[PDB]
Amino acid sequence: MLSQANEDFKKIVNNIRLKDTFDFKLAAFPNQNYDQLLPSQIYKNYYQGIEIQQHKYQNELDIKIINFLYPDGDFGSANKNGTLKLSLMLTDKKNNQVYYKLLEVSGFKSNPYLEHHHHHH
Repeated sequence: MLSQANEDFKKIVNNIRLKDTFDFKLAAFPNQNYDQLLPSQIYKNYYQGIEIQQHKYQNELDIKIINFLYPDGDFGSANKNGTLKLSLMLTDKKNNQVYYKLLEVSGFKSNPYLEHHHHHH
């Protein structure tokens, strides 16, 4: 019930989600849906531009997407787990500083038992 504690501030940052906290949009994909767009395809837009639709107390933390990363793994596996790390830089509205936070998200693609594809022998 009403809590502006140090843990809550950081909790807001670690509880940022591409549906709960911000609905994003890619410059080349104006009608994009993160529940179908492939990881490598979304990544192609980080220089072209990304739009942020806010939902949380953004007067406290600024949401800016830097780029899209994997869980320290191969792009091949990326198709089986279908998860990306959203690299966001939270700029202080009250200190003008900047904090970095990776967000482990899913929904793009998922081949759990459908990955046995070989390029060659």
